[PDB]
Amino acid sequence: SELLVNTKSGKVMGTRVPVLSSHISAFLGIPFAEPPVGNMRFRRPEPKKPWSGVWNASTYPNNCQQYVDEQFPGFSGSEMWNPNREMSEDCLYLNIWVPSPRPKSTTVMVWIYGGGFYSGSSTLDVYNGKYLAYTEEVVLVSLSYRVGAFGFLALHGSQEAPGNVGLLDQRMALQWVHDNIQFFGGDPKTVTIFGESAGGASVGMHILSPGSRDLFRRAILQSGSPNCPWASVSVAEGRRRAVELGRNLNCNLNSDEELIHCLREKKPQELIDVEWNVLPFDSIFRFSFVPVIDGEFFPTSLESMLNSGNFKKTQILLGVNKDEGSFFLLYGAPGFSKDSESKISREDFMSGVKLSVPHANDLGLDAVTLQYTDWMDDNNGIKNRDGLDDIVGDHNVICPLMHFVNKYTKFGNGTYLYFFNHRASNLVWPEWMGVIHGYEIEFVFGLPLVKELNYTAEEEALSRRIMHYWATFAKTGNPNEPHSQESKWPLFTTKEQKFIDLNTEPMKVHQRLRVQMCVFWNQFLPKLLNAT
Amino acid sequence: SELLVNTKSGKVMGTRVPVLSSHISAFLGIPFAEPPVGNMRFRRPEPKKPWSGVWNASTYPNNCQQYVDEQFPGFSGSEMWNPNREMSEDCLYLNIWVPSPRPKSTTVMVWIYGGGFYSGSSTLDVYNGKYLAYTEEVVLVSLSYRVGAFGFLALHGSQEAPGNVGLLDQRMALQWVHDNIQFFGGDPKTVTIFGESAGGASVGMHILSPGSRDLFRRAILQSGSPNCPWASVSVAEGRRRAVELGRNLNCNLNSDEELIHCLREKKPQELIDVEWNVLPFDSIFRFSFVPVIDGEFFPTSLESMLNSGNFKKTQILLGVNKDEGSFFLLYGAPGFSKDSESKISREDFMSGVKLSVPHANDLGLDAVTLQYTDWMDDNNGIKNRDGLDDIVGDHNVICPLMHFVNKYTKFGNGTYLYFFNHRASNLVWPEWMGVIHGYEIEFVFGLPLVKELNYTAEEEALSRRIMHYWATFAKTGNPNEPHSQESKWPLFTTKEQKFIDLNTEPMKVHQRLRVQMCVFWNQFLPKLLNAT
Ligand SMILES: *[C@@H]1O[C@H](CO)[C@@H](O)[C@H](O)[C@H]1NC(C)=O
Ligand SMILES: *[C@@H]1O[C@H](CO)[C@@H](O)[C@H](O)[C@H]1NC(C)=O
Ligand SMILES: *[C@@H]1O[C@H](CO)[C@@H](O)[C@H](O)[C@H]1NC(C)=O
Ligand SMILES: *[C@@H]1O[C@H](CO)[C@@H](O)[C@H](O)[C@H]1NC(C)=O
Ligand SMILES: *[P@](=O)(OCC)N(C)C
Ligand SMILES: *[P@](=O)(OCC)N(C)C
Repeated sequence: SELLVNTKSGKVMGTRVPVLSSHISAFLGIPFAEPPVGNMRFRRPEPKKPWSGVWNASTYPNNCQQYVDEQFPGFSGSEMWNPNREMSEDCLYLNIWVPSPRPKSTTVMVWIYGGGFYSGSSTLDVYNGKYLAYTEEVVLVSLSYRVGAFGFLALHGSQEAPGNVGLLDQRMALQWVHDNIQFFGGDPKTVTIFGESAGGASVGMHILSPGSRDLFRRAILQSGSPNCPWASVSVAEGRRRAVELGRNLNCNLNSDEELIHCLREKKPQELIDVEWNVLPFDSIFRFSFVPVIDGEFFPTSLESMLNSGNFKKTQILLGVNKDEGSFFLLYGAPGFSKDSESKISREDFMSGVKLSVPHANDLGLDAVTLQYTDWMDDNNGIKNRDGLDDIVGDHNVICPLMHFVNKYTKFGNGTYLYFFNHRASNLVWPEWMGVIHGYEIEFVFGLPLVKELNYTAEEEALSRRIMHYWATFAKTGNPNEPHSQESKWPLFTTKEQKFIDLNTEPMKVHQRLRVQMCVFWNQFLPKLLNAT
Repeated sequence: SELLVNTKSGKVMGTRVPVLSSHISAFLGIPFAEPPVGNMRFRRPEPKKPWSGVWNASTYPNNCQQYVDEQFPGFSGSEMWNPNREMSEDCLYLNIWVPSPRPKSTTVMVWIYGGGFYSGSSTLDVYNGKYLAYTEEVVLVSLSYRVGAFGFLALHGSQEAPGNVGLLDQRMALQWVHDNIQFFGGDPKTVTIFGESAGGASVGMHILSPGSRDLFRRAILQSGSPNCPWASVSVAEGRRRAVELGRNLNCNLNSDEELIHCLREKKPQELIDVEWNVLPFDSIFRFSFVPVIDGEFFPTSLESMLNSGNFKKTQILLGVNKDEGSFFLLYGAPGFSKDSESKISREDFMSGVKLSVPHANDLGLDAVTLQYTDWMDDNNGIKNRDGLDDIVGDHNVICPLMHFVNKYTKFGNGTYLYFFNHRASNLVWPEWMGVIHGYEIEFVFGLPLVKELNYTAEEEALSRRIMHYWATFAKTGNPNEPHSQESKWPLFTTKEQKFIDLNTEPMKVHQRLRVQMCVFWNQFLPKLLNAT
């Protein structure tokens, strides 16, 4: 039967799922690791012991233990990102959508969810791989990985809680895909990893980490890159947060062994309840437990790896959304609310600047403020609002990515860059938030093709164009069809810095994505803070 | 006779001069001080001893000893600013144009020439007061003052060369006008001083200096303000330059008395020949011998005087030209030449940035470069040229003036601000230099009314409008006619920061003259240099 697949770990039985008047196969909740529970909490993942009998792969697995957004109870705009299955520490599972009839050896895409390394689920409605797998004839995998303290508590030098284990979870899923996807009709040597936000940064981190490079062919990064200021901490800072966590739970702090032991007796929600108290600054766009630059997973600093070409050399496709900042300003910054226009006073602008660049001294904040203020009109609340939006997105997403782009391209084999600036017509978040980060995912996963979801015709066209770009790139390393028309997505190069925008209008090519602001963020402001 | 005036210093006989098909009286080369020659070189001026008989005031006096521009021999664009009379240390004279028949008690305007405190002449063709005096029925005075080492060699604590004596020359001329202008039909209590460039800065310095305030009613400043970075040095820096000068002339440097004595035995041209070797930095827009903040003429620093309201409170009218920077880039910066378009490479841009901000460290130069570079297009030689033009003008003229404007207005009785951006149709300097500083003077002195000078009709209109603004302001403290139409030059205020532009188009009102760049120059860059 087409729903039964013998893998090196044992047999699995999937389920036929309907999709757009046809059907395909889905194998849901396949374990790729031992449950990281009990004395294995905080440990590196172990491979799943093989099983006899048939593993029932017909339903979604649990989601990992995580903070749950209750800012807007009942609001679909926020609820659509919360876990939709029971949370559990037993959560290391993957899901596979397979064209029907089963391919013999086709392109494979593996999805890595975002969520600030503190949240995320493989089972969200908007991550349903059936439309992509069916439309583009790819084998679609989504993995899972521990988040929060469970994934990234870092007590460096200890083997019980070394850090980065959520990243090692991702790699174990990629190892399982490498070893077994051939039995689902996938080509293990044509695997594209792709992810958004912290998943985009995760993708970039596997490009860098030597122990991950050989497990995939090429990479797509959306709204995230490994060098983002929120995506890693030093070994000393990871240590400090781990101790501060045990201090919040009245733990014995006399040794790593005492500390880790206390944290493993706590119920998961006790860890989640205090996770946010360990941050060093009053800040936005910063998360407690994130990857650590440990000298093992990352051999040296990200910047010297980027400078020296110490990373996988392949093709990449990556890009950003227009309004990366609005979500985190909405949730953490004074003056912004969901039900108003969020016109920002000059005082609230300055508070926002302080929260957005928490490591800066006063001279640095003056520089950021000068850079983003229209001094002909400094009390325009629209401009103050949009100015803060740009500050948060430039600093945390766009300019880190553009730095990564420019360093990668010197050594890589092909870079394609996009700027997604279409705002979906059925968006429930207020207009002032614009093209909100994560809201290209639904176009990538093909949701506008489902008519009951009330997208425009042009949005359906845009989704089909994006899905065909991502899948053609996965298959060939180039998002363009060889011998079709449609104006070509140009290669990003060191001299042109060409990119396209993605929206419902006929595509245009531009150059030097936000170069003016990113010279400020990537070159000037670091030198200023270094001097003061 | 109308050409004979008995003054408190003795009788003077002037000359009838023709002007635009009529005539007026001119009294040229009236001495207001003893010749500052011999052992009086570098000394404070002494008042002119009265004379018997009639002083022949029918011809222009000598000009003061000064550096003479030979960069473009024969070129009228430069030659029109050089001395047109014999140079001599015997040069403290003034000139008066008087309407005919002689007024009984009319508005008085006193002109102070610019020239970087190192040059200038009261007798230039473009300073001919007959058109203004005749057209606006004012009594027009132009004074003179020592420049160069002769005017500003500063050995503080010495009474033989205390500094600022060129400024004291100006004040002695103003004292003479105060005491005697009534006999020429002038109203001594309605005197307006006005000057361009270093003369504008001179005007501002008399506003500040307590010993000058009572000698005039109101003030006009063109393209200069007392706080300009080139317009003053500290007492220690003035001392260092004075010693460096004597060192260039093999002077005994064991004491102030030995040093001053050696400098007084040198012929004037020996001083001029080495004057430029004493500058501390490789720089543009900096001059060797300039006013010194001495604790007497200026009681404390200019900035604390401005902050505390320690200055004359009256009405002022002031403004700038659009392209303040081009002259000094032409003369001192690599890549600029008179006969080409002066498209600037990125290397020459950076050299220019270094010359323009000589006191800055590398972080500061990076800030200036970032601020003025279009990073979408950083190899456009037009933009690099115009960018450097703006750097030089913003830093040296516009943003100092705007700082002065904003500090003065908090305490003054009326501020009018202008932006002169008409380029004269008969300008011989190349197009890339734009609206060059000093080239509003000819409109102020009414030269477009002389038909043989080949101005357009509209330029003649513009000159008449400007002359009527300056003279109405001098008479009343407001450049607008009470009960005429013509859209009104608005008052500059702390909240609007309204100004007008002056050109041949129907005037427009704007707000916040170059506020974005001047927040950089006046607030950010000082705090950055202070921190590094
Ligand atoms: C697989 O598990 C689901 C979970 O309830 C169950 O409903 C389904 O019948 C199972 N299928 C089997 C055991 O074949
Ligand atoms: C990709 O690699 C091949 C061979 O390694 C090379 O011929 C080709 O030019 C590369 N493409 C780019 C864009 O570097
Ligand atoms: C005034 O001086 C000039 C200078 O040469 C002379 O030509 C003129 O005749 C003199 N007028 C007198 C002395 O009345
Ligand atoms: C000028 O001064 C007078 C009285 O000193 C005052 O009534 C008037 O308002 C002042 N004008 C301005 C613009 O300050
Ligand atoms: P991403 O993972 O999405 C926010 C939850 N972010 C850039 C951290
Ligand atoms: P100004 O006096 O004119 C240049 C000779 N300048 C701003 C110093």
